[PDB]
Amino acid sequence: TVIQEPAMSVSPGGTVTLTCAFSSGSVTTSNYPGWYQQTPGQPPRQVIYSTNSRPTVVPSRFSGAISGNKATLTITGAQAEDEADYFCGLYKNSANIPFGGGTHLTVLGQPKA
Amino acid sequence: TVIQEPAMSVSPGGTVTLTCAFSSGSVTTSNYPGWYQQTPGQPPRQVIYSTNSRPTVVPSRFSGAISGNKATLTITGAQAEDEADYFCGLYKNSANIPFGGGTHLTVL
Amino acid sequence: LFGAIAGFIEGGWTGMVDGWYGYHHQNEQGSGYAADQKSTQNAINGITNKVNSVIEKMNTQFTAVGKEFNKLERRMENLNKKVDDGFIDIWTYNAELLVLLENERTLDFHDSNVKNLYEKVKSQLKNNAKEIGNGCFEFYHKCNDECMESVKNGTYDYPKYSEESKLNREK
Amino acid sequence: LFGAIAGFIEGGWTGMVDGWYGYHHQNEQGSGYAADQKSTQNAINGITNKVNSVIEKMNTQFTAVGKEFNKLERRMENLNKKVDDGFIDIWTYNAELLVLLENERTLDFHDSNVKNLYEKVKSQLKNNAKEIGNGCFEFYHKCNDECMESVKNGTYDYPKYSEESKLNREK
Amino acid sequence: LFGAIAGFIEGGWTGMVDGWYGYHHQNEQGSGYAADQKSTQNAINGITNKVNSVIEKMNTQFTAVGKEFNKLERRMENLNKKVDDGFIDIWTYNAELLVLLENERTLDFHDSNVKNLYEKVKSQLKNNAKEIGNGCFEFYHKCNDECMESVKNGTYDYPKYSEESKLNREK
Amino acid sequence: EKLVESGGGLVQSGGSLRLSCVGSGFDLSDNAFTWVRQAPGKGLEWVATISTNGGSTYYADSVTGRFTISKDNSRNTIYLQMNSLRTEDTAHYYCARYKVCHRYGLSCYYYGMDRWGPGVEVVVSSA
Amino acid sequence: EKLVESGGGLVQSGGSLRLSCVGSGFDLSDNAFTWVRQAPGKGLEWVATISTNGGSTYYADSVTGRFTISKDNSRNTIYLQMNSLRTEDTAHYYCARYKVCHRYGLSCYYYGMDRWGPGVEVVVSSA
Amino acid sequence: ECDAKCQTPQGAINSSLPFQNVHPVTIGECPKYVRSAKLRMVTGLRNIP
Amino acid sequence: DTICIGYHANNSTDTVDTVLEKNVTVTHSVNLLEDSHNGKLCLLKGIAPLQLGNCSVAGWILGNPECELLISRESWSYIVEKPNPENGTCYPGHFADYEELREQLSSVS
Repeated sequence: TVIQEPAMSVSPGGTVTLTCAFSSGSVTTSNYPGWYQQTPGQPPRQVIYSTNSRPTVVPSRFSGAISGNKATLTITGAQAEDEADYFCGLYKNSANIPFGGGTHLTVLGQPKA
Repeated sequence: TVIQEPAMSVSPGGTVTLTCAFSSGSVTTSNYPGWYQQTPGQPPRQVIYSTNSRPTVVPSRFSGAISGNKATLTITGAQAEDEADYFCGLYKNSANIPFGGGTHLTVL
Repeated sequence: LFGAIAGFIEGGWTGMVDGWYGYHHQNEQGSGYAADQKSTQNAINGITNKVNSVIEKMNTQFTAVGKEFNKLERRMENLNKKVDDGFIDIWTYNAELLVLLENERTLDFHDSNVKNLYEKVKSQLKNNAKEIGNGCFEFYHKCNDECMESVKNGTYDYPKYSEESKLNREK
Repeated sequence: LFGAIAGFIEGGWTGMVDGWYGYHHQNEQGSGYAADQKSTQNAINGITNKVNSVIEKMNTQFTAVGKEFNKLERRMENLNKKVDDGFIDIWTYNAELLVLLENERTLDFHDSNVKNLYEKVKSQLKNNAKEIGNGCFEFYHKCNDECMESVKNGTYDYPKYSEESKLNREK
Repeated sequence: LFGAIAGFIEGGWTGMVDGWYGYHHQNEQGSGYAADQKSTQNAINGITNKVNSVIEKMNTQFTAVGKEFNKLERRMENLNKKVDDGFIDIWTYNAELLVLLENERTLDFHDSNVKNLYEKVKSQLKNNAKEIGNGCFEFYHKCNDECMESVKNGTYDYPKYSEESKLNREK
Repeated sequence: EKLVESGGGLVQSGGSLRLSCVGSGFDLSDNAFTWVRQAPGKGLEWVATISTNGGSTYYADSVTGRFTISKDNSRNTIYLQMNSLRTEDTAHYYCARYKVCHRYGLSCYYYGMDRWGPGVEVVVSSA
Repeated sequence: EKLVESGGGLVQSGGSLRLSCVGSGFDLSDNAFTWVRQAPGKGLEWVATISTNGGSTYYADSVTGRFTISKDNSRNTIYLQMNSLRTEDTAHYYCARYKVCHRYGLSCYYYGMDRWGPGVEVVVSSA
Repeated sequence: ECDAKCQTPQGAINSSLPFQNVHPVTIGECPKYVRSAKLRMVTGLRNIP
Repeated sequence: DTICIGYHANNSTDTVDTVLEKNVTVTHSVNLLEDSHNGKLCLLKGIAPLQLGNCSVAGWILGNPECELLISRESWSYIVEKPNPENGTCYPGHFADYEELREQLSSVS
């Protein structure tokens, strides 16, 4: 199964990384790690398809790569519109794409309490 | 089945040859012929392993060959301590190595 | 040649387009296709490896085929072409004779992939199903979508349907 | 290797001379041989195509192997002899290994043809006949020349002889 | 691919070290391994012949690769380099693809051997044994060491055990 | 190119629903589709998928035998007929379109889903 | 490097015996052993063999089901348990070690027996 | 202003493929020339619709 | 209730040759042979060729008067010429080791 981190935070203009790994294996380029962004009330959007390929519409702050047998999504200069849930979809020899639990990236705009 | 010669004799210092053959086939290097020497009251000793290979301890008088689709053991200069029964063990595709009847070399 | 393609399965299926090998089930609930993903992916990996082995195992070096010789050195020239043509001949005899063989091999490979797929389900259904020809089976009991999903997955649970199948078969 | 030739069919038949694969049948009317024309023709076509592929893929150009050099150019003679020796070595190795592999492929092809014939007749007869070895089937009923002609042709009519077979099988 | 190795027989046996293909019997007297010596020996002979054919078929002639040319003969340094590079490329490609294909052939050969052994024991036991999966059998009667030795040897003597097998099977 | 989902709501246990998704901006005859669900307090879970021509159909092992995904090309609609619903079926359902991949003449499921839908909240209960 | 045999003697018909061979000078863990008998007035006959690990065991067609050869690596011993003895089992028994060969990762028996033991005389008289 | 690996007297051969039949005379890392008109390797299976 | 095992077919008309049968229609194929070219000269190893225009190697290296439009080049991968150059050696004569010089000047660092 796919394991992600429950929640992470980043200050505006800061670079952050999100990880995606298998419970009992390694993630290679043949797993085609896709990254989907989901904001509340709106359809999920494919931020990344394949290891690093990015759609035109998606801003270029989002890049991805396989590092240490783990898929990674890097957001350099996180703006305020990148506060969403990020899901990692891997390919395992079937149309059944296993999804991660989800990572809630919180772009900090208030002092911590 | 392996067929040898019930008994043969040789005078001291004379060369002798012992033969070993299959009942219904030919003996080749793929059969890995082996020659064992059995003196009464003592364990048998592998005089020759493979067609011609010989252990270091074994005297140099013993030599092995394949001739006329038959395995042959030659003793050049048979001494009085070579008076034993000689057995031919061949390899037939399995762990069941067939043994010959045995040749009793009587040094006169 | 294993006798499964153009053998006891005469023709292919145009409706099953998302795989190379698959199942076609028919129930009271409904009929449908389902491509076998695992075997298709393994075959795709194998074919890709074969294509890449043929393509990327030819690494050459920077050479400049072509030389200039005047009238006074014809032997020189006649040697050069004897090299060039020679190399061409070898390659023209290898590549042409290479592809052919692998083509045959590939057409065997897919056949095996079908045949094993037919055998596996056989060993799963046993006497619970009857071979009706055309390389497929008719059940002696009532299989719902769960039964056929289990057959495709690889876990049929033979004992559970054994008694009803026996009752219906002994007729 | 498929296990038919030098397998569960140990020996060949000298009386069957008009084909490579065939049938031997025994009735009350009489015994006889009958070669399978379709499979034999397909095998002949494949073998002819393989031999033609090996032979007619070698298309060479008009060449004159052999040069003359004086003693003042020994490098020239040595280079020419290196070219000739390299071509001879490449061709000898390639041809010998290629024949070696194609012989095995052809023998496996014939074995596959025989095993497919056996499997076809086995699937056709089902439990109306029992396998006895040597690629032979003993019928559970009375097959005249029509029955075994239907078996050879490919249309056995299993139900028609079914019930009688059962009466003779549960004996 | 014949579907035996990594097919319906998932794993190998570390405890059977004196052969490639064997049997594992479990009785009231005890359990043990026994390698099939005949099939293993035939496979070893085939593999030895394959290796020897690859190795002992490169018959080369005495040559000296390497020539010295001054700056006034650059076309010939280039032609010599062309000949050398061409031969190196040909041999690299041929050797690599050759080993790549024979590896597949050897794996298929071992798979065929295992599959043929399984088919032989299956056809020998007929309906006196049940296919319990994992590519092996469970008897419907009590087999002592003589029965298993007979199965391995090749003479099972089915009608000796048919009646008790029928009694225990129709339960 | 947008997908709009509809047809879900509050249904009693053991009932049935028919979720529908309409795609505007493209043709369904050459794309493969899927229905995915997010349970409350859980991650995204695959539910069903349908191939490019509608011939092939795959279902999750938990909903097999009760869900039926179909395609109507004339209306440009994808239907998920859900029958014999249980309490575990409470979720937010998304209809997604697989990205076009072609491996050796076959349609793919490699790259994932490019166009998703807003989602429809389906809730069941026995109160 | 010598093998010493023991445990033989006079036994009644239908009885049992446990012949034992102890090897001094080597470890049995990497050697395959065998028991071979010589009948009075006949040649040597292979009785049983055990492989290097001990998993594989082979018996002659005449002594199958009645003989069991086992290995004890801790005590460096080779045991031949003979049961249901008959008058045809009277012989001089030898324990021998196969010469070490390795063909393609396997342990063969091509080269024959390199070390032998003096042997033990076993006699089975009905009366 | 391209960047090719092989050049022929009619144009460049941008090839990852192992064989070519454009021109025997070439400059650079180039596929081997063959006197063949069609060398297609089957990836799928037989078409029997 | 039946479950049937089959394989894949499509509308492809591609044909391949096989050692046993010729002209076998297959669902997909890959070309191992390139039959097309760019139709234009392009750089090799990142270094452009030295274009000579209407001149030859002899005329360019001797400095033919009508060979002045040539720009200075410090390195070229190869040389491009016209099948029959016309502005070569203006004064008639023999150029010794012309082919050797052409081979030496093919590429310079």
